[PDB]
Amino acid sequence: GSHSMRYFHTSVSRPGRGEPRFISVGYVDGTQFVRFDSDAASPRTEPRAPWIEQEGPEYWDRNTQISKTNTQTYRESLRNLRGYYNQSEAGSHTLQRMYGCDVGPDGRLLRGHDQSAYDGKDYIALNEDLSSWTAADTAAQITQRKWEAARVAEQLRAYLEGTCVEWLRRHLENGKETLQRADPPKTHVTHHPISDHEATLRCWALGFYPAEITLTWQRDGEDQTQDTELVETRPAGDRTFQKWAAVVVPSGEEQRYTCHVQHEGLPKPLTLRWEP
Amino acid sequence: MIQRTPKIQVYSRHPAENGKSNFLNCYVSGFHPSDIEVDLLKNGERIEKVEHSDLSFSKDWSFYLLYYTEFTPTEKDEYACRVNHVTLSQPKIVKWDRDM
Amino acid sequence: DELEIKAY
Repeated sequence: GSHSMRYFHTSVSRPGRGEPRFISVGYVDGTQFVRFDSDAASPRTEPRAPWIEQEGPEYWDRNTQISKTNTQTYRESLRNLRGYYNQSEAGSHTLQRMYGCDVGPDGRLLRGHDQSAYDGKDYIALNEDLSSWTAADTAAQITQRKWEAARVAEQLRAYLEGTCVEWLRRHLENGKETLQRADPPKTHVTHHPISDHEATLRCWALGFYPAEITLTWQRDGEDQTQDTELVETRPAGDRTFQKWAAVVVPSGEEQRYTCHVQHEGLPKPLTLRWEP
Repeated sequence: MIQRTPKIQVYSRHPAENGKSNFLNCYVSGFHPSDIEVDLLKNGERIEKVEHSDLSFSKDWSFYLLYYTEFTPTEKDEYACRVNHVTLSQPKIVKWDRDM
Repeated sequence: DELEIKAY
């Protein structure tokens, strides 16, 4: 169906312990495919998925240079933001950026992204128009002015509409056997008495890709949102994901509860019950 | 600085079968800032050369990492994850429970 | 490819 390429940039200052570390990781959907770490012994853009390995040395060299330049730019930027907030040189700070493109099933651009955060709080974001910015505060307004003066939104728009989607489509083709394969969840319901009055029904989804999934409990055909415990979807380490949903039910009322599962890899949504 | 304390999940890659080699996962997420110490424990002792994923973050800017290592579960062996973060006064231990 | 970003 729909696809994204996203890069996730994290830069972290560490006063008294050298210069800020910069790491960039790149994803197509839920699959990481590259990394760059300024703390590595020899920082290089490195493959993290098998399908990207076929790219020639030109790809790795070009991206490595971009990341090496970005390392210095983020260090310069961390200095600037420290000043924008009148902060001491003693404290550690974090600058994060996420950028990239989304395309539809036809591979056409749905939208682009370029968002930044400072110390875990929204700082500045490129609007969906790819032509204007939203600055969170007067510090970020300084950045906005610099970027407006220097045509940065135009650069982002050109990148997102061009390079980003072109590379995403290329990656999707090279890794089609995995990137364009949805693996359905393997599902089951477990049961454990809590007391004489209650028991937990836990609905499991294992081995699915991508991570997007809907796992719900209904009682008597009505969603049990407030009473359901949903764990965060978690990576298995084999590309796939895991999740469970649990509800506490009165003893003997188990068959009034149904677990519902929606996922892209399923030919049809599932309805499960505890099978004693 | 508003900081965020890590969520922690400890679990296996594959369904647990006693005496069958598997992978023990500790997924830490929802935390900020990004520095964090994560240990995998076998009967209270630190497992050596545990691997981890490359630092990334979620839409809400919070960080996540997966720490993982080979293990062969048994009935007797206890596994756990020990996490330290600036938001924690002491390390938090989460035991592996093959039903979670 | 990645993008070469501008200073904040």
